[PDB]
Amino acid sequence: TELSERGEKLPAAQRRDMMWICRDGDRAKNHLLEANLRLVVSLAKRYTGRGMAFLDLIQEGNLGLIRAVEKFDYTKGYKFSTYATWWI
DNA sequence: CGAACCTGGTCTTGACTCCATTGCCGGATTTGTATTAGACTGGCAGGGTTGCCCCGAAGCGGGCG
Repeated sequence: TELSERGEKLPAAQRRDMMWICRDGDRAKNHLLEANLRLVVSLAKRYTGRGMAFLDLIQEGNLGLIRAVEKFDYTKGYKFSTYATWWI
């Protein structure tokens, strides 16, 4: 995005693997969200029975899981559920 | 016989009062958003009941290419 405007006609290999990494990041993000959907379901099974329906609670948990996978850090050496339970 | 008078109003001038009406201003309360790092990973859940009728769809016996 920086080198698109006012930038450079990059080499073909550099632009091609730049697009490869740009696709791989979104593939990994979709893979991580689809991995932890089950954790969202297992947490949201207990807030039912009052007011809201079950599937709306599942969807709001999914949105919180989106925020948790956006703000998750790996260098703190903790597991992902430890951080994601707060946001969910 | 005229004449004051006395009193309906008709109206104005000037001072006074008084309360809306914004306008800041300082603070109070109200409302919205962001962030919490050990690990946690696929629901509880509640019932099955009539009678009659119409009609549309699934499936099976039965011949056929």
